[PDB]
Amino acid sequence: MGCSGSKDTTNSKDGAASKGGKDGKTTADRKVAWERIRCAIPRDKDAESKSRRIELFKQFDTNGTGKLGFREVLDGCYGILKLDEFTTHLPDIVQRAFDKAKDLGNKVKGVGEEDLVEFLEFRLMLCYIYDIFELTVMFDTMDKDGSLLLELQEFKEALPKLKEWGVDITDATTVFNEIDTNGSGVVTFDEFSCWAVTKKLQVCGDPDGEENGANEGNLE
Repeated sequence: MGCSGSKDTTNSKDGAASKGGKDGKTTADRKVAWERIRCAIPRDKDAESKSRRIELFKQFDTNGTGKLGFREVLDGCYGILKLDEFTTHLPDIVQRAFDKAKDLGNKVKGVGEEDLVEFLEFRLMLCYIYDIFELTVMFDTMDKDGSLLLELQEFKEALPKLKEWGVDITDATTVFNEIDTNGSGVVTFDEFSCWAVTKKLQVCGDPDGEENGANEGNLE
């Protein structure tokens, strides 16, 4: 049934490998890029953050609307921020960030269900990315090399280390089962991290822009 494909390479019933064209990349390259990015992407709504926040916003909002969606946002970075260089295939990274952000936005407070992102939900979105990056770069090292899976091993080591990150999974084993959904025996970065980033977001989602963090001072 047809004959004109000649011959080519072959493989077995599995191929957890990739080919970028004799490129190559590891913590080294991932470290320098994430270093410039991390520096660009805010993480504490500081003076430099507030400004940038408005800058990048006016960017995607070059159409004049104030109500952006996902598709428009995706291409925005995918074409401007160009996060591909560092992370291989990140159209999904922003996808999950845009979705959750919007939803998680109302839940806490209440502004009505919609589908677009506002200056507020936008701030939460960026946070998702920034965090998701810290993890990947923080796991690849405490984990294996050409791998992206997690196991009870890095779990007990990351459980504590994670606590420092900013979140507090408290109960571990119980969570390992929750985040899990394939029923195999392990969890992938994007999954384990999702639980982290999100949490760190619901806890640090506190609208600062003011002065009311630590206590005022000593009493007696």
